[PDB]
Amino acid sequence: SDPSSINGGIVVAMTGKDCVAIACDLRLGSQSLGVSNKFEKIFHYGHVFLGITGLATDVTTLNEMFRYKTNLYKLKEERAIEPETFTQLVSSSLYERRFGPYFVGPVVAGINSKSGKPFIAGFDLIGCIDEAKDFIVSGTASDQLFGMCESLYEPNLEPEDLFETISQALLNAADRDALSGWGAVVYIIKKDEVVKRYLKMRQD
Amino acid sequence: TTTLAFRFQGGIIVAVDSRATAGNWVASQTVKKVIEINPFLLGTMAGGTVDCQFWETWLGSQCRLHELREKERISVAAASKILSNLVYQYKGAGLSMGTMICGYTRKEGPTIYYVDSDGTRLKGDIFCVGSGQTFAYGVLDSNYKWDLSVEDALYLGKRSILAAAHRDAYSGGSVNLYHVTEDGWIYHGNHDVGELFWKVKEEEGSFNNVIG
Amino acid sequence: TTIVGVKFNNGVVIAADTRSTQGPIVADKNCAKLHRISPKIWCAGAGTAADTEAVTQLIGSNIELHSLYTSREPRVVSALQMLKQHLFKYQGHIGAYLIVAGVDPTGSHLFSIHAHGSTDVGYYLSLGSGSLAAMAVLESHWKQDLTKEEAIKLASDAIQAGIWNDLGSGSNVDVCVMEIGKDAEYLRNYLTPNVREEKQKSYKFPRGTTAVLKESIVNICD
Amino acid sequence: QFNPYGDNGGTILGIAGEDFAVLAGDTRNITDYSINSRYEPKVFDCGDNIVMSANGFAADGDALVKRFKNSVKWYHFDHNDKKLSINSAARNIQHLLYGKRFFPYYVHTIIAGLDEDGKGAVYSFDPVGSYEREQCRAGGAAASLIMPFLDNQVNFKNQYEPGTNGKVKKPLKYLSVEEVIKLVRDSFTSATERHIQVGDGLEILIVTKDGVRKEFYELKRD
Amino acid sequence: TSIMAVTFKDGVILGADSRTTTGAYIANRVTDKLTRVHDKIWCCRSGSAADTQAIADIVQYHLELYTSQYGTPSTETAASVFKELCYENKDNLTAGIIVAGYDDKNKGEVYTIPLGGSVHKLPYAIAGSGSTFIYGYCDKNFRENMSKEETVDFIKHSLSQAIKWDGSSGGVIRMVVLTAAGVERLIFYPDEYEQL
Amino acid sequence: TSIMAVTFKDGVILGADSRTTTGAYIANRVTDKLTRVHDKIWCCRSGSAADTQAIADIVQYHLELYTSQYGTPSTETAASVFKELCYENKDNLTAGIIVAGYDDKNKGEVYTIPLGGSVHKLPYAIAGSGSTFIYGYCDKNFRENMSKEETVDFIKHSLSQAIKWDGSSGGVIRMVVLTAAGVERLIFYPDEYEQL
Amino acid sequence: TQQPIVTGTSVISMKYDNGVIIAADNLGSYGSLLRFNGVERLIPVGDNTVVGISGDISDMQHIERLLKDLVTENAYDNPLADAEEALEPSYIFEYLATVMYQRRSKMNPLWNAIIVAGVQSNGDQFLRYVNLLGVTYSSPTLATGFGAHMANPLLRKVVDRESDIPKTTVQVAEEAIVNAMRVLYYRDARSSRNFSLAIIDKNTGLTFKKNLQVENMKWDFAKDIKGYGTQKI
Amino acid sequence: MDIILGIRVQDSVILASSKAVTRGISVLKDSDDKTRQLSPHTLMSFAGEAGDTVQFAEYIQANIQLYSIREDYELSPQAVSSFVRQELAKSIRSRRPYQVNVLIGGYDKKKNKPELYQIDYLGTKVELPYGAHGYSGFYTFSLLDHHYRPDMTTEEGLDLLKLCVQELEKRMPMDFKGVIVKIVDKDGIRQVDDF
Amino acid sequence: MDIILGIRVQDSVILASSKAVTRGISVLKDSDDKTRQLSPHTLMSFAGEAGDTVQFAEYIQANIQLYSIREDYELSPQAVSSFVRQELAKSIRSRRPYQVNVLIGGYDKKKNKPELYQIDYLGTKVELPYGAHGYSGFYTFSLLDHHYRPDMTTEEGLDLLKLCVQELEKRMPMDFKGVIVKIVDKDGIRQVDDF
Ligand SMILES: *[C@@](C)(CO)[C@](*)(O)[C@H](Cc1ccccc1)NC(=O)[C@H](Cc1ccc(OC)cc1)NC(=O)[C@H](C)NC(=O)CN1CCOCC1
Ligand SMILES: *[C@@](C)(CO)[C@](*)(O)[C@H](Cc1ccccc1)NC(=O)[C@H](Cc1ccc(OC)cc1)NC(=O)[C@H](C)NC(=O)CN1CCOCC1
Ligand SMILES: *[C@@](C)(CO)[C@](*)(O)[C@H](Cc1ccccc1)NC(=O)[C@H](Cc1ccc(OC)cc1)NC(=O)[C@H](C)NC(=O)CN1CCOCC1
Ligand SMILES: *[C@@](C)(CO)[C@](*)(O)[C@H](Cc1ccccc1)NC(=O)[C@H](Cc1ccc(OC)cc1)NC(=O)[C@H](C)NC(=O)CN1CCOCC1
Ligand SMILES: [Mg+2]
Ligand SMILES: [Mg+2]
Ligand SMILES: [Mg+2]
Ligand SMILES: [Mg+2]
Repeated sequence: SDPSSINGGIVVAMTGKDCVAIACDLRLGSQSLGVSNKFEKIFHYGHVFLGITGLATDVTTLNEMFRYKTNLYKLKEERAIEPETFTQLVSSSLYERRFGPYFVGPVVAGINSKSGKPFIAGFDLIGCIDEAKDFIVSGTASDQLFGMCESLYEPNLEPEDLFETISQALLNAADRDALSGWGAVVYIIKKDEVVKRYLKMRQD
Repeated sequence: TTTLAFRFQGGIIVAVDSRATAGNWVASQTVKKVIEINPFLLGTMAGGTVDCQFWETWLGSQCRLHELREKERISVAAASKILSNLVYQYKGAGLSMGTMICGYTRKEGPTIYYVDSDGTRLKGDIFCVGSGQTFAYGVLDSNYKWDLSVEDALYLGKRSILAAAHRDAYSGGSVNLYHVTEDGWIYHGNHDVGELFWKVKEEEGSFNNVIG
Repeated sequence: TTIVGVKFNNGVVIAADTRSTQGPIVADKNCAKLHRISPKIWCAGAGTAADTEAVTQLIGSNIELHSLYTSREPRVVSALQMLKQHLFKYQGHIGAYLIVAGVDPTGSHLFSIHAHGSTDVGYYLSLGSGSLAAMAVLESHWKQDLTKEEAIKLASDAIQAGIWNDLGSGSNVDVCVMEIGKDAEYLRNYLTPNVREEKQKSYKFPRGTTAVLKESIVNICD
Repeated sequence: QFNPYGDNGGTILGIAGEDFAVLAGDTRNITDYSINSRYEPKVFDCGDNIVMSANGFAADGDALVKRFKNSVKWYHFDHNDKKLSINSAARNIQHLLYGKRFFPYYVHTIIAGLDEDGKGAVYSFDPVGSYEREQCRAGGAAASLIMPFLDNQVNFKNQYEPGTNGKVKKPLKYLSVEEVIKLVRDSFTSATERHIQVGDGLEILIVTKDGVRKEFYELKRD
Repeated sequence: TSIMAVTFKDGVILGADSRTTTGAYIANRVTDKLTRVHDKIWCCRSGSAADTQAIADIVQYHLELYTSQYGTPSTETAASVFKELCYENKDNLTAGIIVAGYDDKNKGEVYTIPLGGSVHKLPYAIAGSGSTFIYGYCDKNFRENMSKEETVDFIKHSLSQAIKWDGSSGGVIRMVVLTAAGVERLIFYPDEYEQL
Repeated sequence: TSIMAVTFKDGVILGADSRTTTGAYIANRVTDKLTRVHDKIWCCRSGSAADTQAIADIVQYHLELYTSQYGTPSTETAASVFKELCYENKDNLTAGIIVAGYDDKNKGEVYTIPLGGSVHKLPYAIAGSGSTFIYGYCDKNFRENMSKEETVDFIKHSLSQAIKWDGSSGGVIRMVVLTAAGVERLIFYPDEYEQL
Repeated sequence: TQQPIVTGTSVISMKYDNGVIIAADNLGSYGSLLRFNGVERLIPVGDNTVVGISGDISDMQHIERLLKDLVTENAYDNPLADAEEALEPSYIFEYLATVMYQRRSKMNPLWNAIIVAGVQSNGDQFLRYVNLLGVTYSSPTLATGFGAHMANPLLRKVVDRESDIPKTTVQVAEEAIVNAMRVLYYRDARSSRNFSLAIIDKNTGLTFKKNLQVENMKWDFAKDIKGYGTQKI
Repeated sequence: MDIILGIRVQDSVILASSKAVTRGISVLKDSDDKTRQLSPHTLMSFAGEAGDTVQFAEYIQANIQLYSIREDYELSPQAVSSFVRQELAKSIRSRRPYQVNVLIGGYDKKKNKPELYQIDYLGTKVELPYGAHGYSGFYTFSLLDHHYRPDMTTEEGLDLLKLCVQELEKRMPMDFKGVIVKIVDKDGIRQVDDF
Repeated sequence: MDIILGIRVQDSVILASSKAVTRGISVLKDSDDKTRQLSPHTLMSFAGEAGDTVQFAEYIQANIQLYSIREDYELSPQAVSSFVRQELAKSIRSRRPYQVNVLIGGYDKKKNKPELYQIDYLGTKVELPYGAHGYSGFYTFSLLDHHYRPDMTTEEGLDLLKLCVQELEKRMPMDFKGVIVKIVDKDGIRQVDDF
C-alpha cells in the first residue's frame, strides 16, 4: 500500500544537440501481477511532451487535466504552450493539491519553438521543479536510471546517438526493477519532426 | 519464484525460473533453484534463498550419510521426511521454504514430495511452488495429460515457467529444465527468457497481449 | 540543505549550497535555494523544497501588490510578518525553514523563520541539515564591523563547511549580496568546487545496438 | 529501545576477468548525515589469494571479516597448510553467516579471487548466507545505481549486433584488467555523484596468480 | 527558558536568559525573550517560540487598537487579553507568559499565565524550565518594596542559578526596567554573572 | 522525597523529610529515610521504597560480614557495595541513594549514587524529587568547614524549601549527625520549619 | 536494553606531527539538569594512552575499572611491564572494541562513545573511535556527539587528509581544539565551560591539563539585538 | 462477489461472472447476476465491497440511460468507460470511496468492433483483449496468454472461457458456484443459459 | 485441513474427512487422507495447523504401535482417547502447543461396541454419537440432531453422511474437494472408494 509503487513504471528524458529524447516503459501492474503491456506514460500537448510515472489513475487523470488546461490556454492565448510555461503550469497544479497530492512523478520534455533551446524538467509529487541540462529520471527504477544516465550520458549527442544512449539507459534500468519493463517507447524530438520508436526488450 | 515438477508416463519433469528478488529490486537473474542432491535425487527451492540453499545442501549430507550407513540409496520419502522433520523443529522461528523433493527409486518409482517451512509434507503428481505458482498451474493443468511424451512434457514444463516468468513480476531470468527417469536425472539446459519468449511467441503464435 | 546569512557594514549577504536530496539520492546537483521575494529582499530556503518555493512566491506576489498599492519599496519586516503568519497558520505542516534578508528604506535586515512560524534576529544565522557545520565556522570567524568582501568570504566558508562535512549538502555555493543604496547582486554558482572529473571511457554506443520493433512519425502539428 | 544495528553506508563492487579478479570499495564511512572517516578501508586481503568485503553495518562487517580471517588460519593448522580454495571459502562463509540466521550480520558480503583452474572468481552473499558465483556484483548503498551499468558493460545485456535486426546478441568476452578498472572508476564516480553516502576515496584490490595488488583513487568529498 | 518579573518600590523589572534550543542544540544564544506589547507593558515568553510570538503579536495589535479608542490600557487589561488567547486555544498552545507593566495609579504589577490559561497576580513571578531550580532561592530572598539596585541583584543572582543548573537556559541575562522615569534595557554577560 | 547529606568541620550530617506517597495519597507521614548500614555509615534513600530497602539490607549484611573479617569498613567501601548493586541491577531498580559516613582518618565523606549506578564523591549532596527546587539555594548557601549548628541550619532551611514546593515531600525533618563524638538523631516539626 | 541516565557530552581529538591531542568537558548531565561539575572524562592508561569517553557515566566508571584492572593484569609475571611489554594504545583499543561489540551482541550495551588517543612504541600516532554498537573507525580528526557535527568541520580545516599531519604543529593543533571547545560551549546545551585536555607526544610524552576554561568569548553583540522582528526597543 | 472475467474476440465481447454471494460461513445465494446493461450494446460486470457494487453499477446505469434519452443516441463503449473511470477517479479521494472493480464489454456500432475495458476501484482504465479482476487473473491471464488468438470466433471464445472456469474450479480455494456468461456483439446483449 | 466428521451407528464408526489441502490461493492437493490407523480397530482423523496435524498424528500412531508390540495387546478406544487427550492437555501449556483437533473412531472388541471420541487442541474430550470439528459442526450437528437414530446400520449411516456432505457442499464457502470415508467395525478398518 505505497501508492507510487502499486502499478510500477519509469520515465527518462535526455537532451542532445538541438534535440530532446523522452522514453518510458509500457508496464501496468497490480503489485506482482502484470496487467497491461500497452500502458504508455508519455503524452503531448502540441510540441510539449509530458511523461508521468506513479499511480496509474493519477497518470490518466493528470493527462486529461493538462489536455484540458492546455486546450483552454491555446484558445485564449492563440498559440501553443511552451515547455517552460507548461512546466510552471504543472508545478502550480501539483502544489494546489499540497495536502492531498497526486502520487505521480511527471517529466516535461520539449523544444522551445521561439528560441530553439532543448528543455527538460522533473517534479516531485508535490510540485517542486527539478530543471536539468542533461537528464531527468522518474519511477520505481529511478535509482537504476540515475546510475545508468550518470555513467552513459555525454553532452551534445546527435539525435541518432542520443536514441541509443537513452534506450540503453531505460532498458538496463528496467531489467533490474521487478515493476518496470514489459515493453518500451522512445520519443526523439527535433525542432520540427518527432520520431517514435518501440524497443524490443525482455518480457519478464 | 516459480518452480514446478510433475509426474507422467516417462518419469518426472522439473522446471524452475532463475530470479532472486529483494523487494522490487531484482537481485539476480542467474540463480540455481534446483540442487542436485544425488544422481537420482533433486530438490527445488522457493522462499528465502539461504533457508532453501543451506538446508537442502545439508539434506544432501544426510542422504550421503544414510547410504554410507545403510549401503543403499535413500528413499524419496525418507529424504523428504528428514527435511520436513528438520523445518518442523524450527516451526515459528521464521524459516521460509517451499521445496519439492523429486527422485526415482526401485521400491517407490518416480516420486515427488512437497515440503514447506510450516511442516507440510505431501506426496503428489503435480505441484507448483512460488510467487508465480498460480500462473504455472494455469498453463500446466490445462495442457497436462499422463500420456505426454518426454519431448512434449519437457516443453510444457518449460512453457509453464515462461508463462509465470512473463506475468509474475518476481519471476523470470531463465528456465532450468530437468528430466528424472529410472536411470537418474538428466539436465535439459538453461533457457534465457530474453530469447525464449520471442522464440515461443513466433513459433507457437501465443502471447498476443504483447506488442509483437 | 545548508544556508547562511551574514550582516556587514552597509548591508547583508546570504548564501546556500545547491544540493537537493530524496532520501540518500541526490535529485538535483545544482538547484537554486536563493529566492527573490522583491528586488532587494531575498530568501534562502531549507526544508521541504516545494514549500520553500511556494511560500516564497506567494509572499513575493503579495509583496509586489503591496508595493504597488502603497507606492513604496517593500520592507523585510513585511515579508517576515507575512511569512511567519502564513507558516504559523499551517502549524508546521508547510515545512519551510527560511533565512530572510534584504535592504529597504528602514535599513538592512537579517531574519530566520522556522516552519512553525517562529522568527529570530541576528548578525549571522544558519539553517538546514548542515547548519551546525556552518554555525561552527560562523562562531569561529565572525566579528563586528565586517566589510562586504569579508562577509562574502565568511558566508561562503560557512556554506563550504556544510558542503564538505554534511551529507545533505553539496555541489556549489550560491551567494546574494544586498547592499544599501545599490542593486542586489545575485551570484549564481559563486563557487564551483565540485566539478566532475573526466570519465575514463566514452559510452557512446555503435548505431544499431538497440533492438527496435516499430518506427513511426509523430504528428505535433494541427 | 536499544537498536543493535546501524548503517555505515558506502558501496562495494567485484568484477572477474579471465586470469584475474578485482574487488573495489569506497573508503567513506558514515552515520546518518555525518562523515566518520574519509579513509576507512573495508576491502581486505584475507590470505590464500582471497580478498573480502562485508559492506553495510561496519561492526558486523569487521566481525565477519575477522572471523573468516581466523577461519583461514585454522584451516591451515587443521589440514596441513592446504590452500583454501575460493569455492571452499564461499561455503565456509555461508556457515558463518547462517550461524547467526536469527540475529543476522547486517552486511552484503563479496569475496574475490581465482578458482582452481586459475580463472577469475567473484562470490556474493546476502546477510544470512545465500551465495552464488558471478562475473559481476555490486553491493551496498549504491548497488542499485551501479549494478544495471555492470549488466550493460560487463555482460553486454540489451546490446545487440548492429544491423542484425536485434536477432544476434553482442558476444560475451573477458575484459582486460585495464578495461575493468575503467568500469570500476566510472561506476564509483557516477555513484558518488548521485548517492550521498558514497565518496571521498576508492580503493581497488586486484587479484592475480602473482598476488594481491592495490590501487587508490580520489573521489569527490562532498 | 528561565524568566522572571519582579515588582519593587519604583515599579517592576522583567528578566530573562537568551537561550533558544532545538533539542540539545542552541539555535539562538542571544535571544530576546522580553517583548513589548505596549509602551510600559512588557511580557516574558516561555514555551513554544512560535506560539508565544504569535500570541504577543496579536496582543500588541489588540492593545494598539485599544489605545486608539480608549487610551492607555491597564496591565490587568493586557493580562486579560493574553489569558483570553491562551485559555481559548489551550489545546493548540504551549505558552507560559509572564505579563508585567507600569501604571501611575497601580505602580508595578506582575501577572503570570501558565499552560492552562489561568491568570495569577503576584508580587513576583518565575517561569520556564530553569525556574524549578530557584523556587527555593527566590522565596527566601524576595522582599516587597525593594530598591532598583536590590531588585536587579535579586533577578541577576536568581537567573544566574537558573542558568547554572538548567541546560535549556544560558547566554546573556537581559532585563527591562519599568518605572515612571521610562523604559531601561539592561544586559549582563556570562563573565559577570557566572562567578556570582 | 527530599534528601541531603552535608560534610562539615566535625564530620557529616544526613537529612531527610518523612513523606511516603502512593500517588497523591501519603501512605506514611512519619517515614525514616535515614538508615544505618554501619555504626557510623548511614544512607539516605530516594526512589522506590522496596528497592532501596532491599539494597540497604544487602549492604548492611555485606558490611557486617566485612567487619567480622577485616574490621571497620571505609565510607568509600560502603559506597562501592551500594554502587555494585545499583549498577549491576540498573534495569530492575529505581533507587537514588546518598551514602554518608565518618572515619577518623577521612573525617566526613558524602557519596551520591543516582539512577544509573554511578558514584560521585561530593562535599554535599542533594537528591529526591524535592531536591530540584533547592539546587539554586544550596549552591548559594553551602560553605566548606561549617560548624554543627550552621550545617543543621543549612539542612533545615534547605529541606524546608524542598518540602514547601514539592508535594511528594513533607512531614518532619529527620537528621542524623555523624562525628567522632558518636551518633545523634535530630527531629524538627512543621510548626518550626514551615515559618523559617 | 538500557537508557542512559547521567551522561557526558562531546569528546574531541586530532593528530598532529608528533602525536595526538584529545579533550572533553567536565560535566555530568542528568537529562536537562547539569548535575555534576567535577567529572573527569579523560582517563590515562600508562604514559602513552588517553581514553576519552562520552555517554553514560556509570558505564564510563565501569570502563575505568576495566582499564585499571588491565594495567594490573599486564604487570603480572611481566618484567618488561614498563618497557617492551607495556600496554600499547592499539592493545587498549582492541580490548575495548571487543567488549563494546560483545555487549551490543548480548543486547546489553555499554552506552558510550569512546575515543582512544595515544602514541605507539614505534612513534606512530594512534587515534581510533568505538561506540555502543561496536562500530569502529579512524581518521585524522575524531569527535563524538555534537563534536562530530561542529568540531570535526573546524579540525578538518587544519588536518583535512593524511599529508596535512606532518605540517601541523602542537601549537596549531591545540589552538584548534581549544577553539572547538569554545564553539561547543556556545552551541551545545549539555556542555560546560570547564574542561580537560591531554596531549600525547612521541618526544615530550603525556601532558594532562586539568581545570581549563573556555575564554575569549564573543557576547558583546547581544546588546544590539531587540525582539524577534519588528520591535525597535 | 469475487470472480469476473472478460474476453474480447473477433466480433464480440464475452463476460463471465461468478454466481455466488457469500457472507461469513454461508453461501446466501448461488444464482447472482453481477452485471448491469448500461446501454443496448454495453454491458458492465462488477466485483468488490458488499453494497458498494450494486449501488455503483445502478448509479452508472441510470446516468447512461439518462444520456441515451436526452440525446436519443447510444454512447460509445469508449465514452462510457471514460465516464465510469472518472466517477471512480473522483470516488477514490472521497470521504468513503466506492470499493468496486468493473469490466466494461461493449460493441462499438460506428467502428463495428468489440471493446473490453478493465477498470479498478482507483479509476485505472485499460483496454484489453482479455481481462480479470481479483485473484482470478493469477490463473486466467497466463492461460489466455497461451491459448488466446485475436481472430477467434464467439464459439472459440466460449471454449477458451470454459478452460478458464475449469482451471479456477480446480485451483481456487472458494466455491464460486459457476458463472453467468453474457455475449456482447452487433446484435446487442444475450445470455448463455447452459454453462 | 478443515472438514472432519464422525458418526457412530449400531455396529460401526464412520469417519469422513475432506481431501483438499489449500495453501494461499491454490489448492495444492485434492486427494489428501487426513487420518492415521492407530491400531487395527482404532482410527484417528485430524484437522488444524499445517505441519502440526501430521506430526501429532504420526507421533500418537508410533506410541500406540509401540504399546501394541510391548504388551502383544490392542488398547481399547477409550484408553487410546485418554492417552491422546493427555498429550494435548500437556501440549496446550507448552512453549509451542500442537494446534490439532482430532476425532477418534474405534471398535471396542471386549464390549463389542463402536465408540467415537471428539478431542480439540485444548485436550477437551467427549464421547459422542456424532461429532465434527471446525465450521462443519455449524451445519452437520443440527442436521444429525434431526435425522440420526441410535440403531442405524452402516448403510444408513453412510446415507446420513451423504446428506451432511451435500449440505456442506451447498453452504460452505470453500471447495474442500469431497471426502474420504472410512468405516471402523468388528472386522477392523476399511475405506469406501466410491463417495
Ligand atoms: C521468487 C524470486 C520470489 O521471491 C522465489 O521465491 C525466490 C526463491 C529462491 C530460491 C533459491 C535461490 C534463489 C531464490 N525467493 C527469493 O529470491 C527471496 C524472496 C524472499 C525474500 C525474503 C524472504 O523472507 C520472508 C522470503 C523470500 N529473496 C531472498 O532470499 C533474497 C536474495 N535475500 C534477502 O531478501 C535477505 N533477507 C532474507 C530474509 O532474512 C533477512 C535477509
Ligand atoms: C537539504 C538538501 C535537506 O537535505 C535542503 O533542506 C533542501 C532544501 C531545498 C531543496 C531544493 C530547493 C530549495 C530548498 N531540501 C531538499 O532537497 C528536500 C529534503 C527533504 C526531503 C523530504 C522531506 O520530507 C519531510 C523534507 C526535506 N527534498 C525535497 O523536497 C524533494 C525534492 N522532495 C521530496 O522528497 C518529496 N517529499 C516532500 C515532502 O513531502 C513528501 C514528499
Ligand atoms: C527555554 C529555552 C525552554 O523552555 C524557553 O522556554 C524558550 C522560550 C523562548 C525561546 C525563544 C524565543 C522566545 C521564548 N523556548 C524554546 O526555546 C523552545 C523550546 C520549546 C519548543 C517546543 C515546545 O513545545 C511546542 C516547548 C518548548 N524552542 C522552540 O520553539 C524552537 C525554536 N523550535 C523547536 O524546537 C521546533 N519544535 C516546534 C514545536 O514542535 C516541536 C519542534
Ligand atoms: C519521595 C516521596 C518521592 O520520590 C521519596 O523518593 C520516597 C523515598 C522513600 C520512601 C519511603 C521509604 C524510603 C524512601 N519514595 C516513595 O515514597 C516511593 C515513590 C516511588 C514509588 C515508585 C517508584 O518507582 C518504582 C519511584 C518512587 N513510594 C513507594 O515506593 C510506595 C511505598 N509504593 C508505591 O508507590 C507502589 N509502587 C511500587 C512500584 O511500582 C509502582 C507502584
Ligand atoms: Mg515477470
Ligand atoms: Mg557533503
Ligand atoms: Mg522493583
Ligand atoms: Mg509538601
